[PDB]
Parts: sequence; structure tokens; C-alpha cells
Amino acid sequence: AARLHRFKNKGKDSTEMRRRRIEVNVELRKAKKDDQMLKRRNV
Amino acid sequence: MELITILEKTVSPDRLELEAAQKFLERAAVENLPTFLVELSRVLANPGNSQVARVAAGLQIKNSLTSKDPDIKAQYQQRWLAIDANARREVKNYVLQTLGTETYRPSSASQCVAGIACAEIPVNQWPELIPQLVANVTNPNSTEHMKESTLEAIGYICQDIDPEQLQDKSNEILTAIIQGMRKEEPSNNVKLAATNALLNSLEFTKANFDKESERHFIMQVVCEATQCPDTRVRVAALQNLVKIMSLYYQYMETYMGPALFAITIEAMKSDIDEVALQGIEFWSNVCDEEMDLAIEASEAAEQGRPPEHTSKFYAKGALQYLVPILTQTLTKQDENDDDDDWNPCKAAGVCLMLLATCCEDDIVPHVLPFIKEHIKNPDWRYRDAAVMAFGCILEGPEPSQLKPLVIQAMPTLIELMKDPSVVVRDTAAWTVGRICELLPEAAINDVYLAPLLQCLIEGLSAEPRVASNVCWAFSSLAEAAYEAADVADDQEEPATYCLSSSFELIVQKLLETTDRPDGHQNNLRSSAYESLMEIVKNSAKDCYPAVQKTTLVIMERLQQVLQMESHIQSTSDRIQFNDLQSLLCATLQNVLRKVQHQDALQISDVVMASLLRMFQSTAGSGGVQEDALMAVSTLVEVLGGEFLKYMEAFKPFLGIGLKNYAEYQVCLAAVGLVGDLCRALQSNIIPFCDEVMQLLLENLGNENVHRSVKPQILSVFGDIALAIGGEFKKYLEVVLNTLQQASQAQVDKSDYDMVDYLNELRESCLEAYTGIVQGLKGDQENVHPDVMLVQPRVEFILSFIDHIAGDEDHTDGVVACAAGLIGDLCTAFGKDVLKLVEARPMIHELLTEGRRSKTNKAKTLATWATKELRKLKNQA
Repeated sequence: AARLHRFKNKGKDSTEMRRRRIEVNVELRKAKKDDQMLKRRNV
Repeated sequence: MELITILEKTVSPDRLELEAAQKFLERAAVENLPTFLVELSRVLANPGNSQVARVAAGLQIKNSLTSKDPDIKAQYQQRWLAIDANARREVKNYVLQTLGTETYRPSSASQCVAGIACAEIPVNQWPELIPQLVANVTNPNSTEHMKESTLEAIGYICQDIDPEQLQDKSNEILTAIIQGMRKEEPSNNVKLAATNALLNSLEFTKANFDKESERHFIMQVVCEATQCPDTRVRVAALQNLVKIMSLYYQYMETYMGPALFAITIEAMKSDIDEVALQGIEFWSNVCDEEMDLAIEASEAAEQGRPPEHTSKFYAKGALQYLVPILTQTLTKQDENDDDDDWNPCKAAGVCLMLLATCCEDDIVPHVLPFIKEHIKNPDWRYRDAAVMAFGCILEGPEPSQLKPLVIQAMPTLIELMKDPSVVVRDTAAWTVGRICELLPEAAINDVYLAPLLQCLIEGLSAEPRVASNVCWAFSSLAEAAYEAADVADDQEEPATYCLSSSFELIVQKLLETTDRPDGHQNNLRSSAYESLMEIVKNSAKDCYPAVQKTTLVIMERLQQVLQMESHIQSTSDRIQFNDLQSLLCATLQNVLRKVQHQDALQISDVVMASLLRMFQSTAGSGGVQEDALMAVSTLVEVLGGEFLKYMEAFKPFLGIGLKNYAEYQVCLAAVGLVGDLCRALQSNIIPFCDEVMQLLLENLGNENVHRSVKPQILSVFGDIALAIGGEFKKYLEVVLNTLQQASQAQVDKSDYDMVDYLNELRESCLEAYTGIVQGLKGDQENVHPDVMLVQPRVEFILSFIDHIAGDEDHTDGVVACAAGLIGDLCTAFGKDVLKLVEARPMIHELLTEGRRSKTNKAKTLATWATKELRKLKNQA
């Protein structure tokens, strides 16, 4: 097999969708730190 | 007392003596291990005994040392080595002489050779194995059973053991394989073993394929192997052909491709499914690689460097033959087709997607006529193929040309959703969802929007086979509508979008379809819950009362799930229960981010009480424990400083999660939550800072944790220093020494995965230093009297960043972090750092390169660095 996860959104499932959520949270936290440090930088 | 008598109990339905004898022989296997091994080998080597008894004995020998688990296999290997050398010789000769003599097709003796050699080869034992096997194959007087057994063992060797130990012996074994592949061999069973052996041994012969004469001979035997009367040799030879495509593509130019082009096309056209599958896979792998090399060619072109390796555009040249066949084979499905089943029709449909991506514009002229003709044909097979082909063409070509076609074919799409055949309805739901994701301009328009919603909501009550598929279309439509509205009033949330009219209706339908009794099939419940999450996340201002109603329902379902925890009776029930809990927490996270502060306060008490109950009842896997962690994290972010009322109850569970060496992902989530906790509850984490500091240091002390945990430990150290302020002097020296030790680490440059790990470690180290300096900088315009505490270590700081600037392996993040540091010590100390950077003038390359990077982070921070540096460059 190794290709069935491409046919008609069959790949989308609990494990795959959890991975996308985790990366979303990490990106949001990383972005939040950026502007908070930017404003404290006084520039 | 003969071992054959007890061996027959293994195959007999009675098993009372099965386990009894097995445990007795296992007690022998630990105490009288040479005795048990020798007697078993003697029985296997006796042709007079029943051959089923010999097979049973061979199974015992294999199971005595083989193991699927790598750790169990490793200790079993050490157990084998822990025996007298003469004792192992008593059975090594028996195994190497028993094979082939048995008149069986399975040839269980080949398994025994595989297990012993996979352990003795690493320790350079049994040096006569390879010469003996080669002699057996190459001997002209060998019988069919002799050769069939030997090739089976060779393939078992290549598959099982690692490729490192056979790199030097690859040339010897290859000559044996191709000798059994030539057409002069009478039997086909031997030829089948030869093809199978070469499949698992293609990695060893990298140097052999480099040779020209060897390569030409190698493909000659496999090409003549495909055109064979039998089918098993035919399919097996094709799998060999696709593997060579995937790795040794460069050498295919020299008349290699013109030979394969005839065989592969015929293979796809064949009515037999297996040969058709391999033909499709071969023409999909070339497209898959062609995409990757095209990326490399563009990257080199934009960098001004000639490409490392180029392509010949095989897929582009031969598309006019693949497309007519690929469309035709789509009309081969059956109404009673399993959803989880690899078929030539499914493979053809998937392959069409990569065809579109490889060639964006050249595909449409060869597929548009087909879909036009068979879009209304009475047979549902051809109607299904036409609509399925429509979805694949969306990705590749430029949407500007596609707009006339999609807008013209929209009226025929909606009526297809009411086709009497469920299969056509399923494909219709998929293709309308794709048309929304890729071409939302045609989907969001006044004429077609209202009928689209009418059919979409109507489909939510259909059978699960299509009901799951249409649900994902709703999520795509909501995202398109949310992006369609552009308020541009700095509010960042549009007041009203096209979905505002019937927002409450579709939300109500998604709520009830989740509670369907048959949501297990086709992951209907999992799909339905997620589209609800995307709907709520993509809600507008007007839908505020609607999202308030959904929060009440979601909270109600959480309390219900508590009761289902008490009663459980099966493992499958546990899996369903855990999945439901994970989805419910996922939805709660999204609604909490959307809801206003006022409503967050009243429901916070119930949310925390339910969340801690899930963590307390750790009767399941780590998914429930992990999910509750970041669920609290998003609650803290939206609550602000009001979370202080929950510190006394959250403290014991935070320590439990932090002190857990197993489940490294769960420990990772707890670490991330600490950083959010200090940010929101700033200047108030002091009573809880000492415990989390000690717990973090203990986890950093040991080594058997996952490597990914370490960098985040350093990042939270810097964030804590920023939050607490000047009170970090208690642990200032300890964290500084730990950071200094971790910073001076070097790993081999060849391993890219180690390179990325070390680069991420560098980023966390740099970010920690920025937080350390900012902690003592203070809010006031002047430097605080605590900033000289880190003064002695400034020289090591500049030496470290100089080391980073020396390496060309710097990524886009390390440069930004380093530039942020340089500005920080520039504004923290002042006059003294001018001499320090003077002694290391090579840092200027980092300052200039910080602006050339496309990332705005490096440009802004380096601009700050050069601005303040120039103040001290000409201050007098």
C-alpha cells in the first residue's frame, strides 16, 4: 500500500489531525513570544 | 523418548503436551542449551523422520532466537553467542547440510540459516557460509530443491539483517543471484526465488550498479524476466523494475528508458490486477521524483548555481499515452468494493493527481474531452469516472484558465448530488469540496451559493459513505467564506460574511449528525466533530449568539462523558471512549479561544473541574493525559491573571507531568505550559518557581530522555528569567553553568538529522540568553544594579556567537537570535562591549547577512543592532 492515505481524504484521521493541531499551537505560542519581545525591545 | 513424538503434538489439536514440552525444552534452552540445540538439529537432519516433524523442529529452532522486537532480538542474539564454540559447530554443519534435501516448497530450513547468520556475521563467525551458498547455486549438478532452498535463505538474509555488514560481500552474492535469473534455467520456481532475492538486495550493490558492464547485464536479465509465461515471475520482476527507477534514475538515459517504456505501458493495459498495479506504480514513482528534482532545479536556478542533477522530462513527454489508459481503467470499479482495498481504479485515480502537478497546462487538453462526453452517460460507471477525473485537474493548471470551465460545469455538478447511485454521489461530494479549497471564486457567488448550501445540508442526512465526505466540504466552504470577507478595519475579524444567513442552521445539523448511531463507519463521527471546530473557528461577529449555544452543548457532553468512564467492558470500548474524549477537548479549545472574556469567566470553574478529572483518572493511554495539558494552556492564555485562583490545585498535577521520564510527548506539553503560565501570571510565579526549577533541573540531569525535550528546557529558562525579573539571582549561576556546558557541544556534520537537532539546540540556547539579560535590564530606562552579575561571562557570550557565525550551517533562526543578543549586550553595558566586538570583527558578516535574509525577523533585529552600534561607532 503506502499510498492509500492519498485517495479522497482517507488519510485524514485522529493521529494525522492531532499532529496538525499540535503544530498550530506551537506556531501560535512562538508568534506570541515574538511580538511580546519586540515591544519590550523598545524599537 | 523421541522428539518426534512430542513434535506431533504441535500440529495436533490437543495442546496439553504442546506447552509442557515447549517449556521443558525452554528450560533446556537456558541450562542444557547445546544439548537441546544438538538433538533438535539431529531430528531436522534425518530424512527418515516425517517431514512435518522436521518442519515443526525447524519452527522451534527459529523461534528459539528470532524476535520481531529489536531489543528482544538483540538480547536473544547475545544469548546465542553465550555458548561453547564447539557446541555451536555441532549444529552449524547440520543446518548447512539439511537445506535442500527436504522435499518441501516452504523449505523451513532456510529460516534457520537466516537467524544464525544474522547474528554470526556481525561477529565475523562462520566464514564458510558465503562460499558454500555460492558453490551450491553455481554447481551445474545441483537439483531444483537445492537451488530453491539456497536462494530462499539468501533473500531471508538480505531482508532481516542490516545492510552494513554485507557491503564488502555484495559483489560475491550478486553473481549468484543473476546466475539463477537467466532464461536457460528450466524451472520457474527457482526463477521466482531469484527475483525475490534481488528485490531485498538492491541496496548492497551500489558499487555494482556503478559499473557499466555489470549494469547492462543486470537490466538484461530482469527485462527478459518480465516477459515470462508465468505471472508470479512477471509481477515480481516488475517490483524490481520500479525499485531501480526510484533510486538509480540517472543511468536510465542510455537506452534504458526506451526499453522500459514498451513494457510498462503494456503492463498497465493488462486486464490482470497485479501487473496493472505495478505498471501504475512505476509511472507514479517517476512523477513523484520528477517533482522533487524540479524543486531542486528551481532552487539552484534562483541561487545562480547550475543544478546538481537534471531530469529528462520523461513524464511530460509520455503523457499523451498515459492519460487515455488512466481514464479508461477508472471504469472498472464495482458496487461491492471494500473501502480499505488497493485496486487498479484507486491507484489510477491517485496517479492522475501527480500527473497534474508535474505538468500544469499540458494535461487539460487530453482529459477535458473525456469528462465532457461521459458526464451524462446512462451507465453509472462512466459517469463516476468523468466526475472523479474533474477533481484531479484542479490542482495543477493555473486557475485563470480554469474559471470558465468550473463556472460552466457548476449547474451539472449540483444535480449530480441527487444521482440514484451512491458512488457518483460520493465522488460529487469530494469534487465540490476540492473546488471550494482550490477555486473559491466560482464557489462563492450570488447565483450558485444558495443552491450549493441547499444540497450541502441535504447531504448531511445521507448514508455514512457519502455523509462523511460531504462534511469535509463544509469545513472548506467555511474557510473560503471567512477569507472572502475582508473587513480591513484593523479589527481583524469581519463583521459579516456570506455564511451569516444560515450559520445557525448548519451548526444545528452538524450537532445532530455527530450523535448518529452509525458514526463509526467511515470515521463519520471524527469528521463531523472536526468540521464543527472549523466552523466555530471561522465564525463571524453576527454568529456570536450561535457560538454561545454550541459552548453549552459541548460542556454538557463533557459531563456526560464522565459517566461513560465508570462503565467499560472492552478494549474497543476503551479506544472509542478515548477518541471521543480527545475530540471533545479539541472542540473545547477552539470555542474557548473564540468566546469573549466575560463568558470565559463564568464557565471556567466547570472547565477546570472537568479537565483535572480527566488527568486524575489516568486509566487509559497518554492521549487523554496529554490533551488536558494544552487545553489548560489555551484556557490560561484567554483568562489572563485570573488563573491565580487555580494554582493551588494545578500545582500537584503540574509536578506529576513534569516528573515523567516515560511519555516524552506528555512531558513536552507540560514544559510548554510552564512558559505560558509565567507569561500570563507574571511576577506572581515566585511562590511556585523554586519547585518547577528543581523539577526541571532533575529532568535535565539524566540522559535517557528524548533529545527533543532538552531545547525547550532552555527556552523556558529564559522566559522565567524575563517574568520574575531580578529575583533570578538565586539560580543564576546554576542555569548559567548548565547552559555553558550544553552550548559547547559538537556533532558530526554528515548526519543532517543531528545537524538540525544541534541547530535547534543553538536556537534555544541563544533565546535563553536574551531572556537572562532582559530579566536584569529592568523596565526603567537605566540599567539595573543587577546587570553586572552576568558581566564576567560576556566574553564567553561573544566567543559563542562567533563560533555560530563561523559555521556555514547557520539557519534563518540562529542569525536572528544572535543579532538580538548583540543588540542586547550593546544596550546593557555600553562602552566596554565596543572593545570586545573590536577583538572579533568577523561578526560584521552576521550583521550584513541579517538584512539579506527574506525573514522579517532577522532584518528588523539586525537593523536595531546596526543602529545602536553606529551610536558607539562615532560617539566622540
